[PDB]
Amino acid sequence: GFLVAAIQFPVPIVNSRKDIDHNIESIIRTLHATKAGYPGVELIIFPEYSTQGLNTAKWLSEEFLLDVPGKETELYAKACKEAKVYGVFSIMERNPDSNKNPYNTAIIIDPQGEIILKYRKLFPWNPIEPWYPGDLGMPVCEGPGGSKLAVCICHDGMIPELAREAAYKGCNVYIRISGYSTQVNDQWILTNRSNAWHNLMYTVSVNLAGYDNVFYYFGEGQICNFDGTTLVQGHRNPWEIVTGEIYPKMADNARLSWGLENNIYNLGHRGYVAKPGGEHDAGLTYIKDLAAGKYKLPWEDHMKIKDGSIYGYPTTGGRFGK
Amino acid sequence: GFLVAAIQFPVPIVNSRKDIDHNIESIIRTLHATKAGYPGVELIIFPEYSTQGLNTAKWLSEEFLLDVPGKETELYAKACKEAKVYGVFSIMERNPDSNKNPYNTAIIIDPQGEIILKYRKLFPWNPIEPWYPGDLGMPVCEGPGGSKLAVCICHDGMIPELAREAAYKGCNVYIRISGYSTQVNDQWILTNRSNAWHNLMYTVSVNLAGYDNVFYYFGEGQICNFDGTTLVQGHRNPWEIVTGEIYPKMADNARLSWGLENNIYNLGHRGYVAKPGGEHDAGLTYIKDLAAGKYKLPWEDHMKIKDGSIYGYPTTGGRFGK
Amino acid sequence: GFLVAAIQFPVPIVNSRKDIDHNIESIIRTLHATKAGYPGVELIIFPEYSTQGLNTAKWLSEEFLLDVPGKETELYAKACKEAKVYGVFSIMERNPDSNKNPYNTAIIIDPQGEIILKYRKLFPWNPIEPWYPGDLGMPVCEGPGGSKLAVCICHDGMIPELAREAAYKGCNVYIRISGYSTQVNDQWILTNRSNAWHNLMYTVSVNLAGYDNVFYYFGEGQICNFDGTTLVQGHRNPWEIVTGEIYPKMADNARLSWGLENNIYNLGHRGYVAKPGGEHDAGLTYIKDLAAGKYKLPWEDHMKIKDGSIYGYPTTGGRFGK
Amino acid sequence: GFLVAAIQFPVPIVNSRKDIDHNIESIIRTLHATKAGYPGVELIIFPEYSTQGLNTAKWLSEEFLLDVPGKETELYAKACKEAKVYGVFSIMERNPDSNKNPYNTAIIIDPQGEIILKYRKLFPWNPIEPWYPGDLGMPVCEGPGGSKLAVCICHDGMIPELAREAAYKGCNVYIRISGYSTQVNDQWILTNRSNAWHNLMYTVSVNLAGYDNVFYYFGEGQICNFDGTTLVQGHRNPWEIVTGEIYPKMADNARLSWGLENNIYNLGHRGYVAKPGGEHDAGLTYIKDLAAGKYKLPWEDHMKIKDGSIYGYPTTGGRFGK
Amino acid sequence: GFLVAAIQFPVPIVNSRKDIDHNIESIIRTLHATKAGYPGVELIIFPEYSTQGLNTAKWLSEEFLLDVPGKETELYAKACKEAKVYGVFSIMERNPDSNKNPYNTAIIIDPQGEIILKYRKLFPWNPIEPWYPGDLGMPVCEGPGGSKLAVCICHDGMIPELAREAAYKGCNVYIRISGYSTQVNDQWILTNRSNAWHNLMYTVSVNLAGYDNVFYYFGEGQICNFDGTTLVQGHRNPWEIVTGEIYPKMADNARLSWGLENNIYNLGHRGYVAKPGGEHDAGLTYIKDLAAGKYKLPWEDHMKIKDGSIYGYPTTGGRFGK
Amino acid sequence: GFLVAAIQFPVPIVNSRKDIDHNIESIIRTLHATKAGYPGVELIIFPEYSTQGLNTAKWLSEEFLLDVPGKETELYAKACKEAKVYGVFSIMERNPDSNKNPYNTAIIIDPQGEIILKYRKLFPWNPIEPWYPGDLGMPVCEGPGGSKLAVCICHDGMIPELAREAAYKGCNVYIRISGYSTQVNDQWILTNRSNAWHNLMYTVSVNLAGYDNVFYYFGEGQICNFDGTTLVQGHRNPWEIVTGEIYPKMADNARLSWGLENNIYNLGHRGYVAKPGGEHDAGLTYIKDLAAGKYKLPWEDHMKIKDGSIYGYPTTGGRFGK
Repeated sequence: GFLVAAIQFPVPIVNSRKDIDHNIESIIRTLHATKAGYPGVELIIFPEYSTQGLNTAKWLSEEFLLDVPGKETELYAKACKEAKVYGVFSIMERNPDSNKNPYNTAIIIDPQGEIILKYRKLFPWNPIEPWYPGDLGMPVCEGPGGSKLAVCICHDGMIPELAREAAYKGCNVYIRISGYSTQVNDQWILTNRSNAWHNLMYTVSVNLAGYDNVFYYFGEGQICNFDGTTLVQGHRNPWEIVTGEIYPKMADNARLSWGLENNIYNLGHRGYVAKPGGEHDAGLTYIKDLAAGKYKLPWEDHMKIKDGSIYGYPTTGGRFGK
Repeated sequence: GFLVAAIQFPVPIVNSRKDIDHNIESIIRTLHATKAGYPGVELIIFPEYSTQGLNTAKWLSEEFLLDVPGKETELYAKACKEAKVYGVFSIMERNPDSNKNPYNTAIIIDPQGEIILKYRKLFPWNPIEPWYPGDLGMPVCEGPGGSKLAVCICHDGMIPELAREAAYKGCNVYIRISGYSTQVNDQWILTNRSNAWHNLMYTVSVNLAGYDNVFYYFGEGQICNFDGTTLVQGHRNPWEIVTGEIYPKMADNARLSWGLENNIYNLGHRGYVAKPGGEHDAGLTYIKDLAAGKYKLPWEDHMKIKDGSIYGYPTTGGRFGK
Repeated sequence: GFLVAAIQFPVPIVNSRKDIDHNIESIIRTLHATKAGYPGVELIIFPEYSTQGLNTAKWLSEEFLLDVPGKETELYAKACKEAKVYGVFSIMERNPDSNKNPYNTAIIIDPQGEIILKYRKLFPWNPIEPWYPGDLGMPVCEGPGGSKLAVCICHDGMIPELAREAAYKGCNVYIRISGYSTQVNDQWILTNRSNAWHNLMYTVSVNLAGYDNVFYYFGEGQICNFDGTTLVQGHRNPWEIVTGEIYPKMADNARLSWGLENNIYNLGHRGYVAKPGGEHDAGLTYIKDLAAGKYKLPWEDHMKIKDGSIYGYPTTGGRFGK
Repeated sequence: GFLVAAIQFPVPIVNSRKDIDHNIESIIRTLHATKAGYPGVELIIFPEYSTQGLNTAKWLSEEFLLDVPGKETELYAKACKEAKVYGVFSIMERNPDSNKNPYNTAIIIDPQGEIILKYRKLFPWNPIEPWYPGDLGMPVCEGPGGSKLAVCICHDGMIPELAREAAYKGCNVYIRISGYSTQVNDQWILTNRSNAWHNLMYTVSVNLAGYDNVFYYFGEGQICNFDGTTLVQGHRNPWEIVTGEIYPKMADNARLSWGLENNIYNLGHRGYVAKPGGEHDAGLTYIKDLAAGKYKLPWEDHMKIKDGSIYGYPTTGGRFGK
Repeated sequence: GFLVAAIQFPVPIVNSRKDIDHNIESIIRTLHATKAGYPGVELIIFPEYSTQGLNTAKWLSEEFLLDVPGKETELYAKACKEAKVYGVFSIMERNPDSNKNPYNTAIIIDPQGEIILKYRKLFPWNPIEPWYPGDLGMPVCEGPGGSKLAVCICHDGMIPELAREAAYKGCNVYIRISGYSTQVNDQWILTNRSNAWHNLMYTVSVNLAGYDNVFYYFGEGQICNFDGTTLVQGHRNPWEIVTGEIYPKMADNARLSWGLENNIYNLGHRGYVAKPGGEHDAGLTYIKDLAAGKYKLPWEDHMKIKDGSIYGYPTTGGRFGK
Repeated sequence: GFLVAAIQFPVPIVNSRKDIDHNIESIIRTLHATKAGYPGVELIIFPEYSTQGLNTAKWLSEEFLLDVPGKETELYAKACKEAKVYGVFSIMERNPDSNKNPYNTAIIIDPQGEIILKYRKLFPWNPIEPWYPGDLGMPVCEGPGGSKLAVCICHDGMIPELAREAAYKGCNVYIRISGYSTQVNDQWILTNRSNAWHNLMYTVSVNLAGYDNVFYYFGEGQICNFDGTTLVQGHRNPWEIVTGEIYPKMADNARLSWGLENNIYNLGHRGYVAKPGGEHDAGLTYIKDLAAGKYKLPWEDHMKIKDGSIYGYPTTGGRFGK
């Protein structure tokens, strides 16, 4: 197995690129301090918004956007290389397409300083969020101790289909980085557990400590076992390092060995006792509709919130904010 | 609103058609007594295996199988008409195709005594259960108090895609009837909550009190709100009637009005704020595979349990256990 | 003893006087139904904003304000006389001084239909609430079963000095009516307990089920014993009636008999065992300051929120929002 | 921020001045052992009665009384200087006025070995306690990491007015030392939380492990955040060191920045939206009465426990015990 | 099944035979009211000291002692016959041997008004209680719904051997009536569970609401299943009626059918699988000693409390306290 | 006091003597790693089945059986000597009598490498277990920090008479080693607490992490105080080391000093206030029957499970498995 660490990082108010640089250096010191304090740690996870903070007046400006990769990711890579750990980082990424809004991005860097996974938030916390819908799917990569890692961001964790997709591609440790998991805290705890159980995989999840120079007790850290049991739940303190031992091969072995608990197999092989191989047609219209690009809820023509003019967003198209 | 009752029904050991008829009369008496005790109740729900019990040496025999509809469902129909309630019942159903095993079936009968929903368990609990995988999809019907009801059976409730399917078809009250959910108890409670939250719908779930003539404290009754909160959690007693008031239109209104919480809408309309209208393709390979009937986990090759041979079931198909 | 009921009343969105009259009829129907359902009940308590709702765009308009007493309170009076109960009601009250904003008012009406207590919210919830600070002090009246009742409103319950004041005037059952206490939920539960314990009195507290036509699971009902123990904690359901038996004389007897636990006596008689009779001056500067109208925190100079300007309220005084 | 430590100190039976000296040396070793084990600790807190034990047959004798300052406090000071920590100590203090009973005293010593705060219990746990009512008010001092410290003793923590007084004078970390917080344990936990929330400050509280050479599991350690959440609650073990990180400036910033949660400001500025500056008259009779030295409860002429002859104390005056 | 009720009865301070007669009438009224309120109830249980209270200055006087049977038990008998219930009552019983102290006695009266069980407290709560150790063993009687009832009193329930004895004689519902179990509350709850589990029987336990004219929230009501699970745990209210359905035959069936769980059988038949029939001698020295009347703890020589001298009781034997 | 450690040891599938040797070496490394990580630890406890695993196809074979003492115990002794700790080990012991089935054995080894306690499971978890009923009684030995140690195995902990026997012989720290304490987990937690309280002693209890190369989250570690409070409850992780400080002399002092709580003394001295010395006859038939070898339950002639032919065991006699 391996030791994982989820950092309840407190980000101060960010007003300039100068503040962004100090923030990056704070993350780096924290990474090193964590390896020093926990000599066995192999994976260190930082929360959503931890690089550039949460300044909604500036976060679409060019000063506030970074490239992935870029000079800042190289600094993170250098840190991961020196500390010899896998690290997970949150970056609001300048869209290579200058016409489009930036992405909300997560990267995993390995102990060699290589970016081995790049994920762009697939379901931007709408209507509040300006981030462009991610186009890299749900990737999975090799991690420490036999792990296959995947990451989702904030609201993404509320979508069980995304956890399934990760697992379907081999993920056995599903990471969630968040930056507003209070006031809907119960549902965050709930889905971290269900994402684990549904797919027989570990979940490791972290929330930002805070962002406003005042309150820094919004942080969360949760590790769930592949049976959905919460193995570790951090107390909520700024700078809290939530740690636990993970055994990816145990999740693998449960997937290989289990019968009654093997729901992920059952999904595509229902009733395999009565019908050799199981029924491969799950019998679900929404799956077929979603595959065909025609998912439509029966009540869609009667909805209220469907565009972001309740705070201020152009939803016809174009580019805005910069 | 409407008042729902979930019955923690105890079934004796079932050795004969005589015992099955006894269960039927006992269920009917319980139905009437519940209506008498709770004059406002509009929906009364009985657990999986409450009609025929769980005699695994006999459960595939003709003596132990019923037709749906048949004389027995007509008895249940008569009871629902007399009490003027909706009732949910479990029947192991003779397969009209004599080359296939029986189904594990649930019905909802209305206060007119008409069967308004027939559901055949899509995900038999394997490798222990020999039931043929269901072929009626996940139907939804009109229920009391503005509800759109759907029923799943036991193990079905572990599959989040199935809860999504019910919701997709309009369900705002998702019923789960269970027979031996204990020892998977934590995961049963968990998924009852996540099924509700993921889909912004109520869940109402019940487990059989027991089945072995000895222990009858396996019963469960759980009502979850559309935010995933457990509203009512039954005490575990044989014959316990777990009740709660349900407001289906409140769930409907959440679905029409909520933004960030509206995960079910977001699934099919990714980022309507940044992308015009939102993207309708996340790039989920498993959805495309499942839709196409080719869902295949990367590790299927090394799995230990892919038929019923561990329980001595034949592995080649056809009707068995007669 | 006497039986108390706290009603988790749901209020629709209120757009008109028509809707207000609807709430009034709904409250009256609920009052009668509660008496019918609980024939022994002697005190029925409705939440803050249950009469007029929480339309912040309209709540300061003449259409949305009532007189106390007026035709509407006479309707409530008639209901209490008919049901033979004490009732607690919330009314946003037109200020007779046209140069001042309306009050946030609570009344208790007796089983004779007489208003026996009128309280104007001493601590409006700022900066969001525009209500004029109350000018009737913290009154106490005779209630059922040997009780001396007092009512505070919402935010008022966060001020321990106010609970002390009610006790000081004889209160042994302290009622708190609330309208949007959620998100301050932990602190609401906490202070309901501390208000009871600090003063050796019961507390009975209720929160509105909801107010926005969508979510009605914000309701709370809490009854605390005079030792601070929560005796009854409601489930959160719209329309839930939270009930409990209260024994006011037991609190009186604790106040007369207890030694170490008698903190309320000790406050004004410090050390009667060492000093003859006890010292009546602890040297509490804030008490002397507050009494003199000069309470001033050392950090007031640097405070960010000291008027309603954040919500766009005028800062110079007088009547606004008409 | 800074690390605090609350020591669940077990005191053996104390029969002589010789025992008192051994006890002092035990406290000192514990202080040093704590700094060694927790290199970052800046504040180490010892419980009530930890210096002289709890021998109610001898505790009024001259052999058992110490001066503050005196040779024993100099030993504590020397320890705090060598370890470079702030320390909090409990001393039963000989009254400089030989006519009067001794005080129950707490001191805070800084890393320079200076006594920077001296507090005498204001509300002696009557009727059991012989200690003279304190005459030093509720002082506040500068502590580590931007803290302003204040201390109360045992029953004092049950009086919210004392927590308010500390806060009013700038306290942002309120310390409570106790020596009998079992059997009324719930109320201790409760008030540590409410004292924190009511005033937007941290509370750090400790109870003596035991005193009778037999049972040493009465110890408690509790750290509460300024929102009233218990951040750390020790398990109850003798010698248990309960630690946590405290961020005084965060409490300060909440006091500066918050609106809805700013109850301490509201107390003296009620309804400041409707009335510029708020109403400075809180409308509370007991505050005015207490300021004028005429606090009188309505039921005072009917009370039982008002003097300490239920165990044995002369309440007319004079000196006794020595 | 049968429905049981445990009454959290409050007793006033008892100063006279007049007060005792008052308690008797109050108990009888409560018995009838319980039957009226719960028409299905077949067993109604009152706490220890509910007849005579807990006046320790008077409790050994002739005025405070009753005969069993006597005129007072005949009153209780009449009530049980009229209500057609089984009732459990507590009576401090005059010892027919004038050279011995009175007994602490419990009776069960049947729906015919016959005393069918008389039990004298085997383990008086020492050193506080002066009752003569009981001499009727642990009797068992036929109760409602296939039950075999046994009663123990207060402190008795702390002795697992006594619960074993009741079971050994056939008991499947073990009743415990208590008078001041608080402050031993955790251990009372604990042993109610272990007594059930150890012996595969239900336990039904009640504690007096209070006894001192001031505090009446000491009441407890607890029903445990034969697996040790708490089925019902009362709220603490004076007059609270704690009810639950009990299925004695289910316990009987567990005892007949269970293997690994059948600890009560295993105790007397060690290893029937390896040794033919099982060994009937574990080599338990304390059992042999206790049987022989020579149970002696290795440390008895150094024990501090072995008589009632701490409470001022005489230590030489005979009748006292008259 | 002293520090104890309970090791949630994960044992892999064991197929040969070669696997047994690797397992022994794993235990030894774990012992050393534990002393290194916890320099103050004096007692390190390994769970049932940790030496030879749980291979029910091979565990009766000569290859799988060890002698006590033997070369393997000498390796454990050498480890305990080098690490200077007391260790507790589980060994399936070859019966010196070749006619009889092997024993399920636990040993305690001291810091000198001497086996100071040897216990053979007295009540073999029947009917599943082949182990011969133990013949060494319930021994007690001197341990670290003033402790008197005793051990029981798995199901033995469900028998309160065995805990009593240990205590009766001086035990003040009662150890339980288990290897299947899930699915009856509640009852394990329950009895660890009751065994402690009933006898005024500490309990320290551990369960095997797992055994099947798949699932290793069955582990448990629980330390209970002599009042029955759980002081430490481990999270369930493979390799988890559950530690706590134990103070045996405190248990001793409670046994010497306590009155109301002294149930272990009361057992053999009931009602000692009324009757000098107490009544030495406990009044219990089962105690006398058990001492005389004639323990017989009233329902014994109607039982089902009484021999192990439900899995496959010759219960007439002889030798089988090898």
